Amino acid sequence: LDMLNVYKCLSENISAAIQANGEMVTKQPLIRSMRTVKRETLKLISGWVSRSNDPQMVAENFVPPLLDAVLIDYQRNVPAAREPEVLSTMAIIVNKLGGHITAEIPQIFDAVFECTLNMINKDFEEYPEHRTNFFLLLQAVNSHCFPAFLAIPPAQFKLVLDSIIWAFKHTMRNVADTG
Amino acid sequence: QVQFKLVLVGDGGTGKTTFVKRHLTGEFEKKYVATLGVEVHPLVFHTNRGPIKFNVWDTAGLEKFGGLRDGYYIQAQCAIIMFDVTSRVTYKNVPNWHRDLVRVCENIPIVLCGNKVDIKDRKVKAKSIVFHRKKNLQYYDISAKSNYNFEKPFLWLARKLIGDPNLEFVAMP
Amino acid sequence: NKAIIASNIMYIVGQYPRFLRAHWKFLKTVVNKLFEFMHETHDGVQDMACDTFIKIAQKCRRHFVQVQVGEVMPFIDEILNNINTIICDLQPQQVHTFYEAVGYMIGAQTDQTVQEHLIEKYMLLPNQVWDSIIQQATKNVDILKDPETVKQLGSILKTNVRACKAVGHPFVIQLGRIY
Ligand SMILES: Nc1nc2c(ncn2[C@@H]2O[C@H](COP(=O)(O)OP(=O)(O)OP(=O)(O)O)[C@@H](O)[C@H]2O)c(=O)[nH]1
Ligand SMILES: [Mg+2]
Repeated sequence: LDMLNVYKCLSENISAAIQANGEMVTKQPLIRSMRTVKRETLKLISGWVSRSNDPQMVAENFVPPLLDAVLIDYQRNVPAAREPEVLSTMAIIVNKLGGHITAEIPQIFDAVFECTLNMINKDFEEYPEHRTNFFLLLQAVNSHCFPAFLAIPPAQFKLVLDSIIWAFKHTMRNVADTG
Repeated sequence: QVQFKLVLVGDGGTGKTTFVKRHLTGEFEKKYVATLGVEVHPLVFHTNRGPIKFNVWDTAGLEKFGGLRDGYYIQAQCAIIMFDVTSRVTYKNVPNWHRDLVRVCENIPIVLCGNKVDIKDRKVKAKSIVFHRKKNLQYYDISAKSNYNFEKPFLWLARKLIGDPNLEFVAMP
Repeated sequence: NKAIIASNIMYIVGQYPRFLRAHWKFLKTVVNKLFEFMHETHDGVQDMACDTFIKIAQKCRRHFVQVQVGEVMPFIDEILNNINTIICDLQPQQVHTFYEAVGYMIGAQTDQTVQEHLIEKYMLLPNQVWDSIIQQATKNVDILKDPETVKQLGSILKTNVRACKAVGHPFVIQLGRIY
């Protein structure tokens, strides 16, 4: 719990710094250091759920605090400050928890989906990592939580499928293939 | 300290541009912005036998951004074919690139580079990379993302062009 | 008799958010019924209808700010574009309880940009009175001594206090505008 608090403290410290002085700030000691606490925090979270062996207990205790701490934080971050590893970290947990998380896709996809989509829908170049990861995530949900794609409204579903079209139109081999 | 013309070729996303940038700036480009036609880039290495300059003709891999394709190669003095170990397709087309190139340059020191070794899930096992053998090309495993065997291709070409099997990079002012 | 029964029905439906959160159409039907009961002149009905509505909003806050199946726009919008036609017959205190209820819905929209627009319109009605009283005070400060205008400044503030209790930090955009 505390670890999530500090993660969020740093995540909000970084985004502000960027919002106040542009991407450039990322390129200096303190920020790069704060990025590290975030990234290792994510490694730890995903690194454990992977080797965990009690899906439900994991979905009912270690997942909900992720929502406000890491997801809605990723949402509120300025585009330049959002952590790509947040998406891939989440992708891994979907692969593991599967059906036990199918009911949280609504809550999750809200935060990350649309907001991330708007970062990668202008061209095919900017925010590479965000492209790659985002679709590892979308792949995972579709793969182990398909029922979710039915719960949501036709308007949202469409937005999802057309996102896939968008994937396989990429010139980055990996992104287009995942699509 | 004379120079040489180095033509760099391969499929798209192969990492041709990214490879070149690393050398001059030291930075690593994460984005994929396809090269239109060509982009001559002068590179300099300092050896024990005086400075050496490569005019890198970073050409395009994509078919619609081709350019004066075979037209760029003329007057070349060495080349580098590059493929991506994460995509077999880019290794199966290597023969096509070596083709166009030698039909323009009959005898020039060439190097074959398998880029992207850093990515753990490698789809092109070393066991398969044998094309250089019968065509008498040099080969290396490289990564623009980790500087792995970073300077091998250039060090080797230098050995050949300066006719010295003992040339060594030193980075002396 | 009908009012005593209707209240109990409304009490029961108020105690089972789990059921409301799974059945939007019902939730929708309930909320609208409450909006109708809000012009009921029979004793207590209006207090009943408000209590239930704030209750429900608190417990179902997310369903009002996210688009449901069968809709093309978040329910809040219909509610906000109609605040006056709904609360026109309510008493002062009930109007505050109503504003607090919508405040909770606003607090669900975690997306910065949209929450800000929601907030601006949420406080638009009260703001008019404020802005009005303020410009006149910048011509004659003897107006802030006027019994009626002081009665309004009280109620406006009282409304501002409830909205803040529910909206939370993001409400800063409002406080700053009048601080
Ligand atoms: N993981 C990893 N990625 C790499 C490596 N080298 C290049 N890339 C990525 O692969 C893509 C290759 O981009 P470019 O260098 O422009 O490829 P290119 O050969 O110039 O493509 P064209 O100009 O169209 O012929 C970029 O997104 C790089 O970030 C590598 O060694 N490891
Ligand atoms: Mg290029």
